[PDB]
Amino acid sequence: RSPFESFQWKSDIFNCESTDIDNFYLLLEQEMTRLGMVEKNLGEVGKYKVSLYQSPAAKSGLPSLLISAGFHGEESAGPWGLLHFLSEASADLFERVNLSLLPLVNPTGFSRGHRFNKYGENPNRGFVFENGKPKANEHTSVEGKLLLDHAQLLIAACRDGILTCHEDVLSREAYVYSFEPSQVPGRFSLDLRDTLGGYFPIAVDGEIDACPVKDGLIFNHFDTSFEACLVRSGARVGACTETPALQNFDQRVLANSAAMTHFLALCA
Ligand SMILES: [Zn+2]
Repeated sequence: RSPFESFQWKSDIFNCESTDIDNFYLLLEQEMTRLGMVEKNLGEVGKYKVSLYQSPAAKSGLPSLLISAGFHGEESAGPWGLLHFLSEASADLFERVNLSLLPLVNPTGFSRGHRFNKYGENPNRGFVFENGKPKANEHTSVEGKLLLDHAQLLIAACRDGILTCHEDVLSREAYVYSFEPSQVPGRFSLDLRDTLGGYFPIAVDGEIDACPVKDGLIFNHFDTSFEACLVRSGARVGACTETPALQNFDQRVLANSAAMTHFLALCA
């Protein structure tokens, strides 16, 4: 499917269109302000800021975990899923974890309902790991460059876990890419897979790219994506969940919220 094809859904959970970025930010601000989270602006893309939000007064006894969403503008259940999750959270959460968020990496694609940003770039690629260091290549987008410029901040934010919430518009079946320092998947991988399995049928088999999925899982597959790069940079575990964008939008929002919840429980 074309990376400029526009996808839009109605959510009765939020009573709005999935591309309603103005409403998205209004609720995001309210939830961030209620939680006491600190904004760290990384830069701008087409008039929108791309910001990292962080829980205040991080403690070294707690794990530092990063949840990111909205690298691809048509995968809007990720960002709205994050809003859902936050609406159900209290500042008490920050006693269990040092949470950092990238709630919407690709705002220009998100307001248009399409995968690429409005400049025809793919914000989720071009993160190469060379000479023991994260680096850009010719595919790194404006957003990726902003993320790479803050590589040290982001590695620190996700040393104990990186979850990125994606969606697959070509799929009716859920699946998850995971990274664990093991030849075989463990509870981390299997629990996320099962959480999605509670909302959707699972990608029992096939291949996404040259990558085989078995029982909803793609394990330790390294590419030039933000997640793989951060895991190579030192993120102890990583997961990129894929909810199926051919299913009901609010189910995806709830699935994305459940996965974030489970991710935090598994890593805390
Ligand atoms: Zn994606």
